[PDB]
Amino acid sequence: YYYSAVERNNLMRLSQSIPFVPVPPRGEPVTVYRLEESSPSILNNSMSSWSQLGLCAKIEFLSKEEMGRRAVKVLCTWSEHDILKSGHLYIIKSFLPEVINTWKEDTVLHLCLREIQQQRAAQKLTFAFNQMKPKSIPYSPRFLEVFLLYCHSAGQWFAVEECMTGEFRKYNNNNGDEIIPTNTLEEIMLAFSHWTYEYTRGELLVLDLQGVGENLTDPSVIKAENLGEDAIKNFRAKHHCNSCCRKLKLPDLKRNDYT
Amino acid sequence: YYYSAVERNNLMRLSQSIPFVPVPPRGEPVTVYRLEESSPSILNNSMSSWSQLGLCAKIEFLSKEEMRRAVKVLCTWSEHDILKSGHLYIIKSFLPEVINTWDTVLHLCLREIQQQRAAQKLTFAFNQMKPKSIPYSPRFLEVFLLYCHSAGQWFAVEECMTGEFRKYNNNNGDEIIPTNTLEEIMLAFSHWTYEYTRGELLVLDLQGVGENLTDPSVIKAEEDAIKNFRAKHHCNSCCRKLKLPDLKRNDYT
Ligand SMILES: [Zn+2]
Ligand SMILES: [Zn+2]
Repeated sequence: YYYSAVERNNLMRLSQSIPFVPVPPRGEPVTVYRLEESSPSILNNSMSSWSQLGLCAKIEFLSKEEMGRRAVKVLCTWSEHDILKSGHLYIIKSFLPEVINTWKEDTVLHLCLREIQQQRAAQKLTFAFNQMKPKSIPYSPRFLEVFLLYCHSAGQWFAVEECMTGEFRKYNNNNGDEIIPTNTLEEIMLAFSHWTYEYTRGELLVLDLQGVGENLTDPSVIKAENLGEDAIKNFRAKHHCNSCCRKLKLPDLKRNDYT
Repeated sequence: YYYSAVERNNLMRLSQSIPFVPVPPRGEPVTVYRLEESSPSILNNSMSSWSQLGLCAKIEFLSKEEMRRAVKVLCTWSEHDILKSGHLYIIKSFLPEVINTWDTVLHLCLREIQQQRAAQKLTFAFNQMKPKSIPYSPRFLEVFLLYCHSAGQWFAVEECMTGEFRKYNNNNGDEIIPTNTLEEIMLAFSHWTYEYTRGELLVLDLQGVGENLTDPSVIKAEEDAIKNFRAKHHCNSCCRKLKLPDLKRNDYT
């Protein structure tokens, strides 16, 4: 008994240098931080603490288009521990160097942590809203998680979000101006903003509801204490309640806060 | 209905300058390539071909000792899980003197991994034709080629073996005196590869933990080191169980 020709052959092969042609670096090196939640199981009731240890990841810089504080579309090749979806499309957002000069120094980084936080605030409301809303209401609005990202080559901080593709429309804006809903999906969205104002007892109001269907993005959270006093008012003058505001049993907006 | 103080607070603090301190990503990310097989499930009758794609894997350095100079490391994450995550792996580089004797370090590597696989293949065959009498089944680990970005260089990666490590023979016919079965089989296998390969090859430097070996030395006859083993190897009861002719004989009778 000895080694077949097949065997003898494969072994002799190894003895000599076999070819080695490594495909080149398909992508750009990046590190990403996330806003961690105490108990995510119950979003609304949870403390938001930033992460200290950044995950290494890689993203291929797809387009040369900066749509706008613009944003770029990039592809996530690999993500450490799979924070980002290794194999899906993300949006990289950032602000203008001028809207930055309008400050607080080293602005860029902060600005991003704030936007990611503002969005998390919306998410908490959303979670709370969907958590205690009559089973009559079919659609549940939702915001995707936003991550802090740090580019090395470009050397700058960005906010990253799961990029969605589909029918994108604006349900209302930080001016108080809203659209006249048609489908029920449209109604719920518009009622939600009204809701946040009630729930938070006039403390906050989520505006700029936009996105594709149920999945929302780039909202705008407003505090009563411009956008603070103004937007909160226009919205109350402008807003037109609907089927949901009824079903949610929410008091009219345009009325006296002393009765 | 309204909202509690918990949420009121969490929600409000989210609107407040929460603190952010960037710790430097721990450990370094590297690129690993492997020696693939056209039929992994039959190492002996399968062709080996290097891969072109280098999947990323993050590792954490632990040790720094030079026991070819090696180093202990822990895989924390690997793309498409090329490296078992949360597993210790060893990274060996080449002795400074051993390297300055031929871009070469990269080749010095692709060769040693190529080498171990041949041994790996030979073991698959051995374990295949092995009688029921020989229970222990020698095994070689799979080695990978990786590229450190920081240290800017290439190295080999093998899983860390736990347990008492010992060497049964070396590339010089120097072999231990079997104190138990295992050792007999380990000494035999070497003899058996020379028989199986028809004197073409000899696997020496049999070392590792238990039946799990590593870092072998494979000799090709042209054949001087092959001389020693022929003179020095003493057949044990195993060589017999495998019917391995007496190495010290005539090649033309
Ligand atoms: Zn309403
Ligand atoms: Zn023998």
